Amino acid sequence: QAIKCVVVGDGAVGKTCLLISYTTNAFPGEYIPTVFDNYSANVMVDGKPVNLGLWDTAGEDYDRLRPLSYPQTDVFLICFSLVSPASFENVRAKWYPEVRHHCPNTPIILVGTKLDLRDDKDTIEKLKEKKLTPITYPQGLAMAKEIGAVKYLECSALTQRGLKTVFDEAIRAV
Amino acid sequence: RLQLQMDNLESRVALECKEAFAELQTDIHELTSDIPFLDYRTYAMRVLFPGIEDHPVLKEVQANVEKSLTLFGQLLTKKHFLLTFIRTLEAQRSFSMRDRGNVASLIMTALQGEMEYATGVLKQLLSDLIEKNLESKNHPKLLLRRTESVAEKMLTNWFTFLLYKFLKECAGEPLFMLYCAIKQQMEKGPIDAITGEARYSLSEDKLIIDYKTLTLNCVNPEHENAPEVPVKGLNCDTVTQVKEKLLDAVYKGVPYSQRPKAGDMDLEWRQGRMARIILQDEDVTTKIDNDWKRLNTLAHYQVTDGSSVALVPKQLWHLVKNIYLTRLLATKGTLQKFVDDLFETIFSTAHRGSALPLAIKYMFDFLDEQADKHQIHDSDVRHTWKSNCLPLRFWVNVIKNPQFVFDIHKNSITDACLSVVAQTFMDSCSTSEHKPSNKLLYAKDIPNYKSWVERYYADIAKMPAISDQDMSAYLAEQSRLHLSQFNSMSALHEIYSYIAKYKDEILVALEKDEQARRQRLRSKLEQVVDTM
Ligand SMILES: Nc1nc2c(ncn2[C@@H]2O[C@H](COP(=O)(O)OP(=O)(O)NP(=O)(O)O)[C@@H](O)[C@H]2O)c(=O)[nH]1
Ligand SMILES: [Mg+2]
Repeated sequence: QAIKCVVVGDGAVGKTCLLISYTTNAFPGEYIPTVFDNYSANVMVDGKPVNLGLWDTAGEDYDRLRPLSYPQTDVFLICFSLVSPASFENVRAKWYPEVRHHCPNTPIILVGTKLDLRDDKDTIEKLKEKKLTPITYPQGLAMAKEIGAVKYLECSALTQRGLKTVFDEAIRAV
Repeated sequence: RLQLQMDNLESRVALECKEAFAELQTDIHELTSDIPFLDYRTYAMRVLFPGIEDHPVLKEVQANVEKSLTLFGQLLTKKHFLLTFIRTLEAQRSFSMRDRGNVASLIMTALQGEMEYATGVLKQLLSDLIEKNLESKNHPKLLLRRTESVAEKMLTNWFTFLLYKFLKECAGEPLFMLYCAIKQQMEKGPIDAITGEARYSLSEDKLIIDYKTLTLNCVNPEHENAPEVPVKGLNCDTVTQVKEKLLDAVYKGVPYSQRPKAGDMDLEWRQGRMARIILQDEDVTTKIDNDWKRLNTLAHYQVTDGSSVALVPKQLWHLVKNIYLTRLLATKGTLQKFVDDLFETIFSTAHRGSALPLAIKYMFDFLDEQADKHQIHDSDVRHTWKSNCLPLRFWVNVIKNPQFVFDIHKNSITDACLSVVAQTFMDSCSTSEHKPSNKLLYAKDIPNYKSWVERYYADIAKMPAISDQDMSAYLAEQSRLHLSQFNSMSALHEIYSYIAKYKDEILVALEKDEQARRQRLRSKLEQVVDTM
């Protein structure tokens, strides 16, 4: 069975590298803002073939065009950088409102990207000084139950640490 | 004062024209060098019956009718029958020009297998029509413009049947070239999909800033897995406008009465790999603040240059919102060439190997006869009889309506430009002088277009006549080639429907004239009616 899914989230949070480091099991390199794309991957979950079709969307110049990806969606994957508290806040204000607007009553699987930036020391250099700290599991898990997200899942598009865990639940929630 | 105020605007836009016209000829040439003429069947129908996409002409089988069908046929061929039949009806105050216009078309749709004959009747109907009007002391110049009687409506048809060949071996080109000069110059800029107004509008009425030029790479629908087809466009065109652009560029060869209509097709922005969305001209994602609908455009959907696109089976205000003459001269100058070409090959006796159609010469010989028959030495008079016959009746008709000749689709703005040319075309035929927007643009061109229409008439007069023998040969040729091109049964049965209405007056006259009585024609008439 086919399961349509959309990946909405702020710019440069790792939505493309998330959908690439999975469909091709390889992580690219340089960043090129996405306008809108579509991937495919057929895997078996708990013994049941699925036609997962990931819908990479943009992230504010493409807001007047983005909504053309929501039609007939069975699951959404709001995204925010684990090292970008700025994006973490836009989860409740920017994305959750918009998502539940066009396709309400559809599951939502919040996701924290760049897990590899958590256990890092170099990133902390540019964080501690900026008086801001990375997003902790609690701060996020609460944000999940708040927005009515079926599950909170954090991974790293680069290291593939629990990356397969995410998409496994997005299908289990449908 | 006004004449010295325009030649200054023409000089500034002069150089712009040379680079504007050039970019069109190179584009239009290749867009047709490496013609969708409506076949005689289609062409002739759209001319004898305005806006009649319906039958019965090309089509029924009736038993007790066919036996009486031959009666009305051989009886209508009788010179006198067809004359008294018309003279009696026209004499009645029952039917208006509207009916006098169909009857003239039905008969031509019946005698097409004997054009050598119907030409004899037409001359006889045009004779009396001239006599009656000069026996009543009507002003000569004001004769064929306009009473639009029965004869005149047959004459309008006479030229339609015969000048087809000429719209092929000659005239066909500069016209389609003129049409494709407009269609391609209006799209050079923005075209309000709601108002019809355009950026480079030729008419100072449908005349509409900042806009960019993008270039997409459509995927030819008719094929697959082969080179793409780029299409130059704007970032302001409606999704519906663009679907027209692509359909014109993708189906360059294929005519229009075959292309998949723009409505039955949906535009899909092809991006990434297998990712494509269906951009509708008006869907859920639409801009607007107050109670009003905003047509979806390119910038609204944010379209990128070089974007890939494909046409797939489908399944308010636009732009403007209410010395501005300098732009008008830009268009008047750019197309200045395309027109002179047509007006030249219209008023041309010998053009590209092809000589003057016999139809014209033979008919212009005729008017000179009737003119010399009444000692009408005034050249102005017979100059205006000719104009009101060919140019201002058959020509002006297909200049304003080029879809009668071609298999094309005249849009909104294009029609507002052919009118301005069609207007100038008339004025150039008129012998009378003149002293707003239209008359001002071509104020310094009307004098010249006139000299052409004079020389054109003079040349036909100098030429050697056509023997009544050669004409009956040429007419018989054009009568056999398109003999059974149309279901004559439908046209002949239609005429019979009228002879029933005023059967009274018809029989009284068919018994009054010693002619129709001597050859006991009234009897053959009574047999035709009862039987049917
Ligand atoms: N180390 C590391 N870098 C990551 C990870 N995810 C994303 N990035 C980095 O984030 C940058 C932007 O990635 P991208 O997926 O394109 O972000 P995006 O969400 O697609 N941006 P947009 O929506 O604007 O296209 C890349 O340069 C990439 O190296 C991750 O898990 N680990
Ligand atoms: Mg992206």
